This record gives sequence, structure tokens and C-alpha cells, in this order.
Amino acid sequence: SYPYYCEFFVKFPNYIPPKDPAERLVDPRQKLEPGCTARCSLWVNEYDACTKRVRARTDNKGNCSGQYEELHVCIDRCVAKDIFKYLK
Amino acid sequence: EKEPPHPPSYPFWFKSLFHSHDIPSVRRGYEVYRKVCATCHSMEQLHFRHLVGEVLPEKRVKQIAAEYDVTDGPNDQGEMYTRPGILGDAFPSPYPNEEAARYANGGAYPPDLSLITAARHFGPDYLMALLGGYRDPPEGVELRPGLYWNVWFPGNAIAMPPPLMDEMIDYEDGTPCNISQMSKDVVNFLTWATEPTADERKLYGLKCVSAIAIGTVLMTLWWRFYWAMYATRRIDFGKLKYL
Amino acid sequence: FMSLFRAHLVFYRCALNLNSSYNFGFLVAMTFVLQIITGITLAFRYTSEASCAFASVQHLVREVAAGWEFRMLHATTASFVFLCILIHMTRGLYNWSYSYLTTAWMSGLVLYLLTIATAFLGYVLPWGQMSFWGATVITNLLSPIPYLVPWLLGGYYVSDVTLKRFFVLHFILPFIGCIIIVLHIFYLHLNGSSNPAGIDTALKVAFYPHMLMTDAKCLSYLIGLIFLQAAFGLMELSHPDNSIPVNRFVTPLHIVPEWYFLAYYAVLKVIPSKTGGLLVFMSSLINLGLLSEIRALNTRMLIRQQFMTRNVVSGWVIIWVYSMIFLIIIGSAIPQATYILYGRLATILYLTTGLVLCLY
Amino acid sequence: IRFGNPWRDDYPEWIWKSLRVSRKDKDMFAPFFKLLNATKLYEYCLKDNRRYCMFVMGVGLVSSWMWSEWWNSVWRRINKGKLYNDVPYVYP
Amino acid sequence: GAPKFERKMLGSYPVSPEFEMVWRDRLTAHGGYIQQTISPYQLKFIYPFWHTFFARCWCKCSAYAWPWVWPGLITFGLVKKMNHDVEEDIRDHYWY
Amino acid sequence: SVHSHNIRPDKHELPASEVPLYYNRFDQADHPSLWQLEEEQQRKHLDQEVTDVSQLVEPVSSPHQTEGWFKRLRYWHYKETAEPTFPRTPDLSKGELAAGATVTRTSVWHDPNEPAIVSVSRFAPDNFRAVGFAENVPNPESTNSDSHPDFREYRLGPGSVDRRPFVYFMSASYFFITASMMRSFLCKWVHYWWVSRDMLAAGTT
Amino acid sequence: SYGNGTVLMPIVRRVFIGALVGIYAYAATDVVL
Ligand SMILES: CCCCCCCCCCCCCCCCCC(=O)OC[C@H](COP(=O)([O-])OCC(O)COP(=O)([O-])OC[C@@H](COC(=O)CCCCCCCCCCCCCCCCC)OC(=O)CCCCCCCCCCCCCCCCC)OC(=O)CCCCCCCCCCCCCCCCC
Ligand SMILES: CCCCCCCCCCCCCCCCCC(=O)OC[C@H](COP(=O)([O-])OCC(O)COP(=O)([O-])OC[C@@H](COC(=O)CCCCCCCCCCCCCCCCC)OC(=O)CCCCCCCCCCCCCCCCC)OC(=O)CCCCCCCCCCCCCCCCC
Ligand SMILES: CCCCCCCCCCCCCCCCCC(=O)OC[C@H](COP(=O)([O-])OCC(O)COP(=O)([O-])OC[C@@H](COC(=O)CCCCCCCCCCCCCCCCC)OC(=O)CCCCCCCCCCCCCCCCC)OC(=O)CCCCCCCCCCCCCCCCC
Ligand SMILES: CCCCCCCCCCCCCCCCCC(=O)OC[C@H](COP(=O)([O-])OCC(O)COP(=O)([O-])OC[C@@H](COC(=O)CCCCCCCCCCCCCCCCC)OC(=O)CCCCCCCCCCCCCCCCC)OC(=O)CCCCCCCCCCCCCCCCC
Ligand SMILES: CCCCCCCCCCCCCCCCCC(=O)OC[C@H](COP(=O)([O-])OCC[N+](C)(C)C)OC(=O)CCCCCCCCCCCCCCCCC
Ligand code: HEC
Ligand code: HEM
Ligand code: HEM
Ligand SMILES: COc1cc2[nH]c(C)c(-c3ccc(Oc4ccc(OC(F)(F)F)cc4)cc3)c(=O)c2cc1Cl
Ligand SMILES: [Mg+2]
Repeated sequence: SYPYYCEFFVKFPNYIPPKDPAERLVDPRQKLEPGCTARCSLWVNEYDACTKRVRARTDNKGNCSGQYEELHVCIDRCVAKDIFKYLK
Repeated sequence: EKEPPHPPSYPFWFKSLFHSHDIPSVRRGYEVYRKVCATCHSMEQLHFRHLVGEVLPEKRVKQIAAEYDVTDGPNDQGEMYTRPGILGDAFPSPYPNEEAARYANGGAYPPDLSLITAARHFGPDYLMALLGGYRDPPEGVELRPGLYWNVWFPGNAIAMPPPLMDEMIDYEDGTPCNISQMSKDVVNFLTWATEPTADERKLYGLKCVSAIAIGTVLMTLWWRFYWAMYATRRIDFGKLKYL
Repeated sequence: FMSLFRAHLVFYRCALNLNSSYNFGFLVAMTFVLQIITGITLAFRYTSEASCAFASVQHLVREVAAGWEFRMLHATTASFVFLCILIHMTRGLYNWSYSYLTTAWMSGLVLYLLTIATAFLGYVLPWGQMSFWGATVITNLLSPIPYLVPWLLGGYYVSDVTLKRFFVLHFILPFIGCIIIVLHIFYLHLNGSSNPAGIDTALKVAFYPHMLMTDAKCLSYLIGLIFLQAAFGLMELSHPDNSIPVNRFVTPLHIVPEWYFLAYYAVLKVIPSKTGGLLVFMSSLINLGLLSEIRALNTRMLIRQQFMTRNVVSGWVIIWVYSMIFLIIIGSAIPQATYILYGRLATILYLTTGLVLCLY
Repeated sequence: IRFGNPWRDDYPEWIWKSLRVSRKDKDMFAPFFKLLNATKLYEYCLKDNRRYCMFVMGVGLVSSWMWSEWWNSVWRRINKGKLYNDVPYVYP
Repeated sequence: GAPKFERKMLGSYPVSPEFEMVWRDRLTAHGGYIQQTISPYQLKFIYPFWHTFFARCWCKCSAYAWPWVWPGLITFGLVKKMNHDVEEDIRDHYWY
Repeated sequence: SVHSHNIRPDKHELPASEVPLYYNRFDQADHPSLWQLEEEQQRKHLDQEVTDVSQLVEPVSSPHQTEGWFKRLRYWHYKETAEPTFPRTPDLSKGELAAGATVTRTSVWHDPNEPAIVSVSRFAPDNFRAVGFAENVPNPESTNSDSHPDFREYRLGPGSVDRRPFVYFMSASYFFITASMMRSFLCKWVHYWWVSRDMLAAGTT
Repeated sequence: SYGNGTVLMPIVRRVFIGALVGIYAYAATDVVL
């Protein structure tokens, strides 16, 4: 029944100016995704391994949604830690 | 089924007890709604007069309202007509009824966004994540036309196409546009639109909770004042011991 | 009536060792007062017409001066009504207060049922998705009783006629409750209150000023916590789906009632039979009522002190409290075979603890 | 272990000592009570209930106004740059 | 109220209505007693609370340890075991 | 009163004349005035000095007594079970109690070398006292312990400052805060009663 | 007992007990027996 629920101990970040204003015409998520992809590598491997087990089955059953969801959730949580530093 | 994942906590300014809305960002999010989202979504509870003195000045709101054609009547002959909009009019809706909306969106109904941040779990954090969660499908999942894969939407299969893409509108204040900037701005606008009385509510609460707390201290002292006369009392049986 | 006022609120004598566990009866009463004041005020601008009810609440918040304050205070205070009652009832089970305050216990149980019914009626009025679908379900658990449903609604479904009559009943029942509070107090002051140690004693003092100032101190905390939650929204007491208009042909993904109804809603969910689940409901109320006659269930003479202090076997009321908490968690979860297994484990404790309270 | 144990529980020796401490005939806050009593607020404003109630209503009227004004200033300082009046809108 | 053999009054003046509840709980002071009380205007009334803080806190917390804390830790542990079996049961049925 | 007793027969809770629960050893005085001599010639445990919980006297009562399913408390004394027509005769040689029905409906009080009027005069309840009575039962001298503080530690005596001005400034401050709270709630109620923001605008044209 | 007017609660006691014996006997015959 509320638009939002207030929180305690939130860290409000400081804006990081760019070098060339034209640099921020691309989504600054691209700069943070590689580093966040390496820290969630424990799930990158569980997904690649589940694809092989499904590609080998004879019948047309099986999927990798479970491992895929966990992987990309890990990355989004890593990006949120710093994304607002580059947004006005 | 399973429990959907909890969205991450983004540091929105309004989340603190002592903070207000960020009006410069609310302004930019209203441009995003008008030029992208309003093509499929209505906000039937909002009126142009709600923006005056809180987001935009009066003369600017008039110019925006007049750019629309609004139906009014009946006239002296019992007929309907159209005229430019005024401050008293509601935000224009793209479809007349729900059946017409589904017909134009493959059977799916785009919901009204007048209370959207109060109508979903986790509210603004969910909306921010949703808008940047479109991915290619995983191995073994094939979707039919009209459906798209999203990390945060329950079931993963959503009927809304990706609404945002880098470089598509030009803000008026010169802020460079990108998918992440537009997401943060449109969320701020929709949070304000869910309850424009949020700032009045929070500022009154600070004055009240602080006053009540001080009175609670005073009543504690007045209670202990009377507690001590019976906590330090002496009662002797038989004979008097000490004075 | 001023001689009654001074006899019962000024010169009434009380044991010196009272503490805050004996202050929550006053707090509940004050919550009723606040609800009556804010409720009547909301009624001046509410519309029972189903086609316009949902809109009248929003317009009240968005357009009317101070409209947000009366709406949010009424919703928050309702949660504090049930928290105070729960602490109030638990004190009695810890001290075996029903041993000699028999009619006070029974009268209280009637007040509890009246408050449950009032809250259920009020939650349907805003006429959102959870209003409609929660009433449809909770009114079907009573289907085993013949024809107890189609008449309360006056139609073939929770239609627009049900909403008009839930408004009148919701208006009326609180004032009936105020009548029964008078009986409650009659039966209490007939015997006099107990104390935390469970002994008779002649070390008593007058209510005013010593004990009156403790009630006042607790009132301050209550008003401050209500306003804190109401004006800032720290906890999530309401469900978001009720901010969506009713749709009769689309069920929401997760149906769950308010927190103060969750535990028993979970018990009824882990029992597959529909008739056996309602019998479980009656047996629980019957057990609570039978405690009024605990003196007669065994020829050994009972004592009020139950010796939970430093005791490793704990007490039955404590074990019940944790089983209730455990079920609130189950009730808020998506159905899953594993959740159902543990939910049945806790249901056994939830029920057995009640039954063994009648043994000593 | 004595804490919580019905076979051994007793206060340690350092708690029995705290109960024996004595501060009889000492008052470190006395200079504060002397200042209050020298203003004669009791003789002129609190000894008579009619005047006591004049003091309540009058002081409450003025204090409530200063309290609101102060909180509004704090609110504006914490939120500098985010409120409507702080960012004039520029027309195209 | 009090038992009948305690409610019996020594005097004969009538009970006034504002005092009906006082005399419904009359109790005889078997053996007698001597009472001394000081005016609250001549007492320190906050220092006594803190002077006895450690003793009062020990008494209360010691009483509650076994009966409340020990069942709470067990309930907390069961909550974790439950959540660990739910996750494993989801992967044994839906994950490949 | 509004409370009834529960004196009835019971097949599981046998009568006290057969299962007493309490420790059934009692002394017996010829005339209750003799107990005053017992109280001045016997020693009391509370007059000895002990320092550790482990040195406290051990009760003569046994902890093994009440049994049953879900019976949390394990020690009791008294019960209201009805006594039969012909109760068991107390054995005075073992210290058993004789009182109530066990005096009226048994021959426990007969003495071959005394008149009946003399013998039965020694069987009133004031004539019996449980073993351990004089050594144990406390009789306090005050509510207050010498190990605890009282008003002597906290009293403001000569040389002290007057507190009246502070006590009444405390209460007055609470009231001008509570008065402001009330005035604000009433002003908000009146605003709610007045016209709304949507209708004030419609009037302007 | 003789001397007081608490005359309804003893009736409530016997009705409640009887009701409980019937609820838990109707469930056993459906699950066990
Ligand atoms: C500075 C930097 C910042 C830090 C500082 C802090 C900053 C924050 C702000 C400042 C905060 C402090 C300010 C100063 C405060 C001064 C006042 C103060 O100390 O207050 C305490 C003071 C205590 O009273 P007291 O007279 O001193 O002593 C009473 C005795 O304790 C009564 O005992 P008794 O022996 O006489 O009676 C016996 C029995 C009689 O029974 C009762 O009295 C009733 C029942 C009491 C128990 C309550 C629990 C049962 C209810 C459950 C509710 C479930 C909710 C459902 C929702 C669940 C959702 C999941 O009661 C009990 O048994 C009571 C003991 C309970 C102990 C509980 C032990 C819990 C153990 C947990 C173990 C966990 C293990 C797992 C760990 C995992 C992680 C490792 O209370 C008040 O003065 C009350 C004022 C407020 C009134 C209430 C208004 C709000 C209503 C909502 C809250 C309800 C609860 C309120 C407490 C109730 C107490 C009974
Ligand atoms: C976390 C939140 C909770 C609050 C904070 C934590 C709680 C403690 C705070 C400190 C207060 C106590 C200070 C020591 C005792 C003072 C009295 C006294 O006798 O002392 C001398 C006494 C020995 O002196 P003596 O020579 O024997 O006797 C001298 C007297 O004649 C003896 O005469 P008497 O015994 O008859 O009494 C003398 C009398 C006379 O006292 C005076 O001197 C008169 C003073 C007049 C003013 C009264 C205070 C009013 C303040 C209201 C707020 C400001 C309003 C103004 C505008 C503000 C605008 C921003 O004392 C009073 O009336 C005490 C006044 C102070 C009340 C406490 C105020 C605390 C809150 C302050 C801020 C307001 C709340 C926040 C809301 C606002 C902001 C958002 O020593 C002690 O009592 C032992 C001291 C050790 C105890 C302190 C332990 C502190 C640590 C435990 C707490 C830890 C945190 C919480 C843990 C639990 C939750 C997790
Ligand atoms: C093919 C598979 C078949 C599976 C089915 C099961 C088949 C079992 C076959 C077993 C065959 C061999 C054994 C035969 C034994 C026969 C005993 C008998 O009849 O009594 C003779 C004989 C009868 O003579 P009596 O003169 O009547 O003596 C009675 C005593 O005086 C009594 O009084 P007392 O004063 O001497 O004792 C003190 C008294 C009083 O003590 C107290 O009050 C103290 C209590 C302290 C508690 C402190 C707790 C603190 C910690 C709390 C932790 C947190 C919890 C809360 C948080 C929760 C959060 C969610 O203690 C009690 O009341 C003990 C309570 C025992 C409760 C056990 C209940 C288990 C129920 C299991 C479920 C059943 C189905 C349920 C319904 C399902 C849906 C339809 O009794 C004895 O001599 C004593 C024997 C006692 C034995 C008890 C344990 C038996 C366990 C059997 C095995 C069960 C296995 C189940 C799982 C199987 C999985 C495959
Ligand atoms: C005054 C000074 C101040 C200034 C002036 C103030 C002015 C205002 C004052 C008023 C002025 C106007 C006069 C008003 C007169 C009102 C009548 C009156 O005074 O009568 C007192 C009169 C006592 O007179 P007395 O002179 O004190 O003693 C009578 C004897 O001489 C001696 O009898 P005893 O001592 O041996 O025992 C007496 C005992 C006798 O106790 C009983 O017989 C038990 C009564 C309660 C039973 C229900 C409690 C829960 C039990 C467990 C669940 C059972 C379920 C059913 C199945 C059972 C198994 C088959 O009674 C009590 O304990 C008293 C309880 C208070 C009842 C008051 C209710 C009045 C009617 C309004 C009811 C509204 C209900 C709304 C809430 C529900 C909405 C859905 O009370 C009664 O005997 C009437 C009992 C009525 C019971 C109604 C129960 C309704 C609810 C049942 C449960 C339904 C659950 C369904 C769930 C469905 C879920 C979907
Ligand atoms: C007609 C009534 C007033 C209505 C209009 C005014 C607005 C109402 C809002 C409050 C305004 C402030 C109160 C007025 C000032 C009173 C001062 C006065 O004369 O008092 C004498 C005195 C003043 O304090 P004193 O006792 O120190 O004064 C002694 C006398 N002198 C100082 C002059 C030497 O107060 C008392 O006697 C106090 C009695 C105990 C009351 C404690 C109050 C706490 C309340 C706890 C119970 C909860 C109540 C809620 C009930 C709800 C029921 C539904
Ligand atoms: C037509 C091309 C659309 C545009 C442009 C926008 N939205 Fe939309 N939206 C559309 C449909 C058909 C749906 C239904 C999806 C389904 O599978 O049912 C939606 C849904 C939403 C939602 C609800 C999400 C939920 O959890 O239910 C939101 C919050 C939403 N849309 C927001 C939104 C925003 C911010 C837009 C501008 C950036 C926007 N939409 C544009 C159709 C269309
Ligand atoms: C103990 C007393 C009361 C309780 C527990 C109670 C409870 C509730 C609850 C839970 C709601 C729903 C709130 C929401 O989610 O929006 C509600 C709404 C409402 N109540 Fe009350 N109520 C009480 C007394 C009253 C009284 C006495 C009246 C009128 C005389 C009243 C009038 C209303 C109205 C008009 C609404 C609809 C407005 C809304 O939903 O916000 N209430 N009540
Ligand atoms: C509107 C609801 C209720 C109100 C207003 C209310 C009010 C009160 C008040 C003021 C007291 C005396 C102060 C106190 O002990 O807290 C009291 C005592 C008592 N109440 Fe309640 N009560 C309510 C509900 C209940 C319920 C639900 C029960 C039990 C099911 C109950 C049982 C008792 C008992 C047994 C006492 C006496 C406690 C004792 O002295 O040991 N009451 N009530
Ligand atoms: C040992 O200590 C206790 C035992 C207790 N036992 C019981 C049975 C209850 C109780 C009574 C009535 C009730 O009413 C109900 C509302 C709603 C429903 O249905 C549904 F679905 F939840 F809405 C069912 C029922 C819900 C719960 C208690 O409060 C209770 C409290 C304490 Cl302290
Ligand atoms: Mg008994």
C-alpha cells in the first residue's frame, strides 16, 4: 500500500564524470559486465556442462533454464553495486 | 512453480527517512513516458494539474496539454466534438476499452501504470531490473512469436517487447541518453506518480515522531518519580528497627 | 456515574508487583477508540458501490487534504490491534489467569471472535484483487455448512450486493464490542486481578497515581510506533495485489491473507480433507473455552505459579508460540511437497499443546 | 555455571558489591536546580493552576511553531538540489 | 474480593460509593506492622534504578534463558534444515 | 462467592487417607500451649551462617511422586477427593496424621487408661505439627533485606535544594507537547471536512 | 456446589468435553479404522 519502503544504512554514491561526453552515449553496463562475469564463473561452468548433457540425450527433452537463471542473477546483483555511480 | 528471485537493492535517493524525490530525474522520466510508454499504457488517475508547481511550471504544462485532442460534449445539438486539452483533463489513454488493447497486442493487456510501484513486490527495484532483463533464451526453451525471455518476470516469458534502446530521444537538459539512464529516470517518475503526497507525509512524520519521543521521556521521569516512594519504603513487623 | 469512575479508576487497589505485562488491556481499548474515530471519518467519503469503491479510496488519498493520514492510520492501527491481543492472551496462558477469572476469560474469547469478523469485513471494502479473491476462498471453507454462503452474499458470487452489506456490518460490530468490554470489566473487578508471582498478598496500593502513570507511559510508545510505521512505511503489512482493480476471470499468482490470519490458514491448507479441516477449527476454540473450568478437571488443588523460571522443560504456551511462528512462514510460501511435510509436523504441535493445557 | 542454573544460581561477588556502594549526601546536579529556582518561574507561573494552564497553552503555541520552522530548514538543507524550487526549468 | 471472614469491618460508619471496591478487598493485618514512607519530593528517583540495574538484569535474564532461548534455537535450526531440503528437492525434479 | 468446590469421588486420585502425597510424619502435643517451649529449645537453620548454594539444607521430601503422560509439574500436596464411609485407620506409631474423617469415623483416639472425653481432646488440628516445623518455617522481621538499599540511601536531607520547580516544569512540558499534538489532529480533521483539491479548481474559470 | 449460582458453566463443561470426544473419534475411524 506504499510506493516504496524506506531502508536503513544505504550508501548513496558520488557521480564519476567521464572524459568525453560522447562516451556515455553507450550503456555503461558494458564496462562492468566483464568483471562481474569473472566473479560468477562458478555458474558459467555449471551452465556449459549442462548443455553438453542435453545435447547428447537421444530424446528431445531437457533444458538449462535453472543454471541460466542463477548465472544472470549473480551478474545483475554485481552490476547494481556500482551502476548508479555513472548515472546523473 | 517456484519463488521468483528477489531483485537487487538500487540506491534511490528517496529510500532514506530524511530524503525527498529527485525532481530533475522525475522531469526526464516524464519525457520517457510521453514518447515511449504512453503508446501502449494508460495512466487514468493522473491529471495535468497534478504536475503544476511540483514538477513543471504552469505555462509549460498548458503547452503540453494543448498538444492533445480531447473529446467533450454534448453540444446544444446533442453531438460530440473535440478540443485541445486543459489543466483539468486526465492523461490521454491510447485505447477506448480493454478488448481493443488486447487486439492490438496479440491478446495481452498492458496494465494501467497509475499505482504500478505499489502493485508489485519490491516495487521500484523490480521495475528497474525488469527493464534491463531481456536476454536470449536458454538451451532447450523455444518461445513462439510474441513472447520474450526476461530474467525477473515470473515464468520468464513476457509479451512486452524490449521498450528501450540506446539513443532514441533527446532530453531537454542535455543529459546523455542511454538504456540505463532512461530506466532510472522512468522509475523515479512512476514512483512519484504512484503517490505525489510522499514528501508531505515524510516531513510531517519527522516533526511528529520527534515530539512524541520527547514526551515519552518526560512521562518516564514522572512515572519513576512515583515508583521510588514505594520502592524505598520500609515495613517492620514487631518492633521499629531504623529511622 | 462519577462515583463509579472514582471507585474503579482512582481508589481501586492493586498489587505492588504489577508490570508491563498487565498494561496491554488498556492498549487494546485505546486502539478501538482510534479506529472508531478514523473509521467514521473515512466513512464521510467512502462509496460502497462496487463500480466506484476502489476509485473512492484512491481519490480520497490523492485529492483530499490529510486524506492520506486517516487512510494509513486506520490500516496500520488494525495490525496493532491483533499484536496487542496476542500478547494479552499469552500473559493469561503463562499465569493460568483463567483459574479463578473464569467469566473474564470467556467474555474475552467472545471479544476475540468479534474482532476477527470485523477485520475480515473491513478488508473486503477497498475492493481490489485480494479483497475479492480472499473473500471468495474464505467463504468457501464454510461450504460444508448448508446454505451458509449464498445468503451472506445475496447472489451467485461475491457481487456488488455483498459489498453494500459488509459496509453496514463493519460499521456496527465495533460498537457492539464496546458493550461487551463493559461485561468483561464487570467480571474482572468482581474477583480482582492477579499478579506475576501468583500469590495472595496484602501489599496493595491505589491505582492513581502509581499504576495510572504506567498505562500512560505505554500509550506514548504505542502512538509513536503507529505514527512511525504509518508515515514512513518501514514494514510491509499490506499486499501489493490489492492495489489492482478486481478481475473476476483472472486469479492472482499467490493468494495469501493478512499476517494475523496466516497461521490457521496454513493449518487448514496442509489437511487435504475439507470437512476434517473445519472440525479442526471447532476443536481448537472448544479447547480454549474449556480452560474456564480447569479447576474441576482434576481433584488435585491447582496453583497459579507454573514454575517456568530456570526450567529446562519450558512451558506449553512457549512451545505453542514457536509453532505459530513456524506456520506463518509456511503460509507465506509457495506450495511445495517439502513445505507441506514440515507444515504437518508443526500442525501436530500446534494442536497437541492446546489439548495438554487441560492436564495437570 | 551459576547463570540460569537452578542447581547453582547466585549473584557473583561484583554484583553484591555494587549494591553496597553509597552516595548518601551527594548531588552532582545541584547547581542546575539552583539556577531553575532563581528564575522564580514557580512563584509566577506554576504555583497557581489558572496560570499553569496559561503557561501550557501559550508556550505550546509558540514552541510548536518554532519546531516546524526548524525541521523545514533541516529538510531543505539535506535535500539541496533535489527539490522543485532548486532547479529552475529552462524552456526550449 | 476478599473472603468473608476478612471483609468483616470493625467500625460502623457506612461505606461511601466511591470506596465500594476498597472495602470489598479488606484484609486483616495479622500481627500488625509499622510503615515508613518518604515524600517523593525529597528522594532521588532515577539513581536508584541504575544503582540496582545489574542485579535486576541478572535476575530477569537468568529466569528466561532455559524456557525461552533453548526452544528458540531449536526452532531456528529447523527453519534452516527445512530451507536446505526444499532447494535440493527442486533440483532433483526440474534440473538436468 | 461464585466458585464451587470439587469434592467428589475419583478412581485415579485415591483419597488422602490412603495416598497423602505430603510427607506423613507428625508430632502430637497434649495441649497446644506446649509448642511455645518447642520454639525456644530447638535450633533454627536460619541462625547458622552458610555462604554457598551447595551448603543449603536438603529437604526431607522426596522428588518422586506424581507421574503421568504430559504431566509437567511433578510435586503437589493437597486434593479434594471424597473420603469413604470407612476410611483407613491412621498408624500413630509411624507418625501418621489423624484429622477430619479419620477422627470421626475411626477408633484411632481410644486409650484404655483414660476417659474418652480426655483422650479426644488431644485430636484437634492445633495438636499436630509436621516434623521440621520449628527448624525451618520462617518468620520475617521486615519486608526489607539488610543486603538491599532503602530510603536511607536516597533521601535528600539538610542542605538540599528544593525540587518543586523541577517537578512542575516536567509536568507542564509534557502538557504543552500533548496540547500541540491535539491541536494538530483537530486542524487536520477540519481540513479533511473542507472542499478538496479537485473541486477548488473546477470553480476557477 | 451448595451456596452459589454458577449454574451454566458446569453445563458448558460437559458439552465441550462430549464434542471433543466425537470429533477425534470421527477422524480416527476415517484414517485408522
Ligand atoms: C544508542 C545506539 C543504538 C542502540 C540503542 C537502541 C536504539 C533503539 C531505540 C531505543 C530503544 C530502547 C529505549 C529504552 C526502552 C525502555 C523501556 C523498556 O526497556 O521496555 C521494556 C519493558 C519491559 O517491561 P518490564 O515491566 O520492565 O518487565 C516485564 C517483564 O519482562 C515481564 O515478565 P514476567 O516474568 O513478569 O512475566 C512472565 C511472562 C508473562 O507473559 C507476558 O508478559 C506476555 C508474553 C511475553 C513474551 C512475548 C513473546 C510472545 C509473543 C510473540 C509475538 C509473535 C509475533 C508474530 C509475528 C511474527 C513474524 C515472523 O513474560 C515473559 O516471560 C517475558 C519475558 C520474555 C522473554 C523473551 C525471550 C526471547 C528469546 C529469543 C531467543 C531467540 C533464539 C534464536 C536466535 C537466532 C539468532 C542467533 O516494556 C515496556 O516498558 C513496554 C513499553 C512499550 C509498550 C508496548 C507498545 C508497543 C507494542 C508492540 C511491541 C510488543 C512487545 C513489547 C514488549 C513486551 C514485554 C512484555
Ligand atoms: C537509545 C535511546 C534511549 C535513550 C538513551 C539511552 C538511555 C540512557 C541515556 C542517558 C540518561 C541517563 C544518564 C545517567 C543518569 C542521570 C540521572 C542520575 O541520577 O545520574 C546521576 C547519578 C549519580 O548522581 P548523584 O550525585 O548520586 O545524584 C544526583 C541527582 O540529584 C540524582 O537525582 P535523581 O535520581 O532524582 O534524578 C536526577 C534527575 C535530574 O537530571 C538532571 O540533571 C536534569 C536534566 C533536565 C533535562 C532532562 C532531559 C530532557 C531531554 C529531552 C531532549 C532534549 C530537548 C531539548 C531540545 C532538543 C532539540 C534537538 O535526572 C533526570 O531527570 C534525568 C534526565 C535525563 C533523562 C534521559 C534523557 C535521554 C534522552 C535524551 C534525548 C531525547 C531523546 C531523543 C529524541 C530527540 C532527538 C531525535 O548516577 C547515576 O544515576 C548512574 C549513571 C549510570 C547510568 C547510565 C547508563 C547509560 C548506559 C545504558 C544505556 C545504553 C543505551 C541503551 C541500551 C538499551 C537498548 C539497546
Ligand atoms: C511399521 C512402522 C510403524 C510406525 C508407527 C510407530 C510404531 C512404533 C512401534 C514401537 C514398538 C516398540 C516400543 C513400544 C513402546 C510401548 C510403550 C508403552 O505403551 O508404554 C508402556 C509403559 C506404560 O506404563 P504406564 O504405567 O502407563 O507408564 C506411563 C508413564 O508413567 C508415563 O509418565 P511418566 O511420568 O513416567 O513420564 C513423564 C512424562 C511427562 O513428561 C513431561 O511432561 C516432560 C516433557 C518435557 C518436554 C520439554 C521439551 C523442551 C524442548 C522443546 C523443543 C522445541 C519444540 C517446539 C518448537 C517447534 C517448532 C515447529 O513423559 C511423557 O509424557 C513422554 C512424552 C512422549 C511423547 C512422544 C510422542 C511421539 C509421537 C509420534 C507420532 C505419533 C503419531 C501422531 C499422529 C500422526 C497423524 C495421525 O510406559 C512406560 O513404561 C514408559 C515408556 C515410554 C516410551 C515413550 C517413547 C516411545 C517411542 C516408541 C517408538 C516411536 C517411533 C516413531 C517413529 C518410527 C519411524 C519408523
Ligand atoms: C454496567 C455499568 C456501566 C454503565 C452502563 C453500561 C450500559 C451497557 C451495558 C449493557 C446494557 C444492556 C443489556 C445487555 C445484556 C446482554 C446479555 C447479557 O448480559 O447476558 C449475560 C449472560 C450472563 O448472565 P449472568 O447473570 O452473568 O450469569 C448467568 C447465570 O445466572 C450464571 O451463569 P454462569 O456464571 O455459570 O456462566 C455464565 C457464562 C456462560 O457462558 C456460556 O454459556 C458460554 C457463552 C459464550 C460461548 C461462545 C464462546 C466461545 C466458545 C468456544 C466456541 C464454541 C462454538 C460453538 C460450538 C459448541 C459445541 C457444540 O457467561 C459468560 O461467560 C459471559 C460471556 C459474555 C457473553 C455476552 C454476549 C452477549 C450477546 C452478543 C453476542 C455477540 C457475538 C459476536 C461475536 C461473534 C460473531 C460471529 O450471558 C449469557 O449467559 C449469554 C451467553 C451468550 C453467548 C453468545 C455466544 C455467541 C458466539 C458463539 C460462538 C460462535 C462461533 C462461530 C464461528 C464461525 C466461524 C466461521
Ligand atoms: C476539556 C478538556 C480539554 C480539551 C481541550 C484541550 C485539548 C486537549 C488535549 C490536551 C491538552 C492538554 C491538557 C490540559 C492541561 C491540563 C493541566 C491541568 O490542569 O492538570 C492538573 C495537573 C497538572 O500537573 P501537576 O499535578 O503537576 O500540577 C499540580 C498543581 N500545581 C502545579 C498547580 C501546583 O495534572 C494532573 O492532575 C494530572 C492527572 C493525571 C493525568 C495524567 C495524564 C496522562 C494520560 C493517561 C491516560 C490516557 C488518556 C486518554 C483517554 C482516552 C479515552 C477515550
Ligand atoms: C507496446 C509496444 C508497449 C510499450 C511501448 C510499452 N509496454 Fe509495457 N507492456 C506491454 C504489454 C503487452 C505488457 C504485458 C506483458 C505480459 O506478458 O502480460 C506490458 C507490461 C508491462 C508491465 C507489467 C509487468 C508485470 O510484472 O506485470 C510494466 C511494469 C510495463 N509494461 C512497463 C512499461 C514501461 C516503463 C514502458 C516504457 C519504457 C512500457 N511498458 C512500454 C506493452 C507495451
Ligand atoms: C476494531 C475496529 C476496526 C477494525 C479492526 C477495522 C479494520 C479495517 C480494515 C483492516 C480495513 C481495510 C484497510 C485497507 O486495507 O484499506 C478497514 C477499512 C475501513 N473501515 Fe475499519 N475497522 C474498524 C473500525 C471501523 C469503524 C467503526 C468504521 C466506521 C464507523 C470503519 C470504517 C471503515 C471504512 C469506511 C473502511 C474503508 C476504507 C479503507 O479500506 O481504507 N472502520 N477497516
Ligand atoms: C477488545 C478486547 C479486550 C479488551 C479491551 C480487554 C481489556 C482488558 C483490561 C483493561 C484488563 C485489565 C488490565 C490488564 O490485565 O491488561 C483485562 C484483563 C484480562 N483480560 Fe482482557 N481485554 C480484551 C480481550 C481479552 C481476551 C481476548 C482475553 C482472553 C482470551 C482476555 C482475558 C483477560 C483476562 C483473563 C484478564 C485478567 C488478567 C489477570 O488479572 O490475571 N481479554 N482485559
Ligand atoms: C496457546 O496459546 C494460544 C493458542 C491459540 N489457539 C487458537 C486456536 C487461536 C485462534 C483462535 C481463533 C482463530 O480464528 C480464525 C481466524 C481465521 C481463520 O481462517 C483463516 F483462514 F485464517 F482466515 C481461522 C480461525 C485463530 C486462532 C489463538 O489465537 C491462540 C492464541 C494463543 Cl496465545
Ligand atoms: Mg482441581
